Amino acid sequence: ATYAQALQSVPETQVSQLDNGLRVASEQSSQPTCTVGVWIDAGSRYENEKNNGAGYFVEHLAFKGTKNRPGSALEKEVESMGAHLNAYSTREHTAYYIKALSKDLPKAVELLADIVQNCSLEDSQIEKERDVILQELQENDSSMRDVVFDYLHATAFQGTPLAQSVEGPSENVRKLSRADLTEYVSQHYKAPRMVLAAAGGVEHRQLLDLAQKHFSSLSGTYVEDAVPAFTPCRFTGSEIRHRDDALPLAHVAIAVEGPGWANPDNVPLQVANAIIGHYDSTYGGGTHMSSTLASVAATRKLCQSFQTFNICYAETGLLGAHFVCDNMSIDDMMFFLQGQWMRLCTSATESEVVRGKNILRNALVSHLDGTTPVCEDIGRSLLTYGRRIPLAEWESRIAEVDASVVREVCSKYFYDQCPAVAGLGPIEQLPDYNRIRSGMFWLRF
Amino acid sequence: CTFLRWASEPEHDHRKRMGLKMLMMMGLLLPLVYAMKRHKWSVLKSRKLAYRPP
Repeated sequence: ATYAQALQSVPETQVSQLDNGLRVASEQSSQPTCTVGVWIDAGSRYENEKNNGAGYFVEHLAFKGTKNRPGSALEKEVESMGAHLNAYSTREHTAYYIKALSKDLPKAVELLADIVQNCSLEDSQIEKERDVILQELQENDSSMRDVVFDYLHATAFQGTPLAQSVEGPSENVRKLSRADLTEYVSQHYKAPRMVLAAAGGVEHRQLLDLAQKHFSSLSGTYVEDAVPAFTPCRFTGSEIRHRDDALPLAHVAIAVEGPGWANPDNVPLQVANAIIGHYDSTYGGGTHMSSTLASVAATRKLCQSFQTFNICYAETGLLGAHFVCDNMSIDDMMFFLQGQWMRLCTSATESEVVRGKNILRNALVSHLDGTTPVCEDIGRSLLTYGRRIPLAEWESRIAEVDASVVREVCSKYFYDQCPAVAGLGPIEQLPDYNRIRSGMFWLRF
Repeated sequence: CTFLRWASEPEHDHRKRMGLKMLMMMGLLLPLVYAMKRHKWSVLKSRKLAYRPP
């Protein structure tokens, strides 16, 4: 059984749609466990300045209490069958998923319905929840990686809702109210933007019939008429520098405006990104890794944690790298990393493009291992794309991209485009924005 | 007297002609080069610093 035949097997993602709008989508293969969760489409993108941070607060208070399950009794149930309930809230999507045995599927969907529909939002829990977020804000302040990406979003998508952080400024969290959260739930937790998902020992008929008799109460209308629309964002190539010499290392992130979810250019660009690859000081590959920038970094002990990213929102995304090096390496690294991009924009070789395709294939396949990543893929794909992309289609797109395609797409997205650099800590060798934009084009070309 | 002035300064014509061109193109180079400077120096002129001590 070669690769292609295994890809064909690929149990399907049967998708349905009950009347109110909620679309169920399951993937049953053999496993006795399951990962059932909903994927409400909400986040910092659908949030104005006045209520920026409401979504994080709602996700905080979701598991605290419900009208049906009074208080921590919900936790008592969830731990009774050993389920691991969890929730994550990105800038675009906010999801709740339960990891539990398949036999306990009927109870899990009922628990999800209670959390996502009949949430108390009780005031005292709001007061107690307020302290947790504020402390969480300081913890994320110490999260020397996260603050850099927040700086990236703030300095790239200025003015637009995308610049807003997920947690929210530490002034809205100190002025929020039950009123503000209830509008967030009413205006965002609606059936059309809700993807019930499951993976494992979950019959699709089971998920459908459970959804009809638990989630049909979800409405599709929007209060009087107010429908939160989509506000397209603009990529303002800029620079933010939070110079703080006390910090040992100097996180730096540089990205340009990459494509949206629907744009097929994700497939080539990712390959190009896989060309640059990732490295950590504890890798062990050393000066033998095929990625040129990794080999240079390991040879000269330049960075510690450089890695590329492809953060991609609905209409626009960030495409670039984030490297963590000492104070007297940044000036060098901005030379090499940029020097790599231009190479991909001018002299990409099919020899390395094959390696990039293999790395992308392995990343896609390995990421889709285990029920929870499968459920995450289903919930995210039904929203971003509108359908779960089968691995066979991914294989076809990866087969299409070659050296010419990678060169063309990199030239179309990387070459001569203003970056969105964002520093932190003892960044002083970090070349001025004029220098960074200077590196964005090669005088040989 | 005109002849003697020409004898002293034979280039009197061409010099002036050359000057004319220098007037025109340096009336063109000077703004654009200035336009280049403000172009490449605007990053420093719109810095908008901020101080956030603990």
